[PDB]
Amino acid sequence: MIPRVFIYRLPQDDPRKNTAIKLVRFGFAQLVDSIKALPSGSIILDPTVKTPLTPSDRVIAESRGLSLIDCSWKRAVDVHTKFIRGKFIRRRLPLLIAANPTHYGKPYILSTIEAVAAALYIMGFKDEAMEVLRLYKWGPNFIIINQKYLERYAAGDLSPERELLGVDDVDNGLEQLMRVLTNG
Ligand SMILES: C[Se@@+](CC[C@H](N)C(=O)O)C[C@H]1O[C@@H](n2cnc3c(N)ncnc32)[C@H](O)[C@@H]1O
Repeated sequence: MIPRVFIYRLPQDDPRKNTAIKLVRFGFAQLVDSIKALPSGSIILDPTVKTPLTPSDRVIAESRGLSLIDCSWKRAVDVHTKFIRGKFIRRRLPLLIAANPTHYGKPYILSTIEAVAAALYIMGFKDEAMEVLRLYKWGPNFIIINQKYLERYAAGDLSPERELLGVDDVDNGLEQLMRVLTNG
């Protein structure tokens, strides 16, 4: 049974190409009208923090829910750093490769729907993750190209990250991947 997913969306991009709108349209998640309306004590996905999501976070997702902010990647750092404090259990995703047509093959920077599916998979909701990904023709391939990493991540093993990113200093590497989008 899929955990309850809640999304606050910054209405910036055109919604016909936004993956969060599609999640909501099919009932995998529900939109809320503000960040304050997101459930307190829930897991919130947050690419700006250094603490990776682990399988044991499942217990929180089941009981409080899973929250996300949908915005442009150009605004993502500013939004997450300035508007969510204390209210949530903030977790980045472990390092994964994007499968969407825009950023295919590139690390860490995922679409909202890929992030939701990754979170679900890691927390043991593999069937739900696939149901979500099947909303796009390229969706299931996200698990395929990340299969070896996801298997370790779902088993609580984060050792793939340094080899995949190719740096010991993962923190700096992640900060730079996002800096590229912030400044471009
Ligand atoms: C900035 Se949003 C851009 C949406 C895109 N135009 C689309 O239509 O799907 C992607 C959101 O997905 C989650 N997310 C993505 N990657 C990660 C990550 N690596 N760690 C943690 N969370 C991640 C964050 O909630 C993001 O805010």
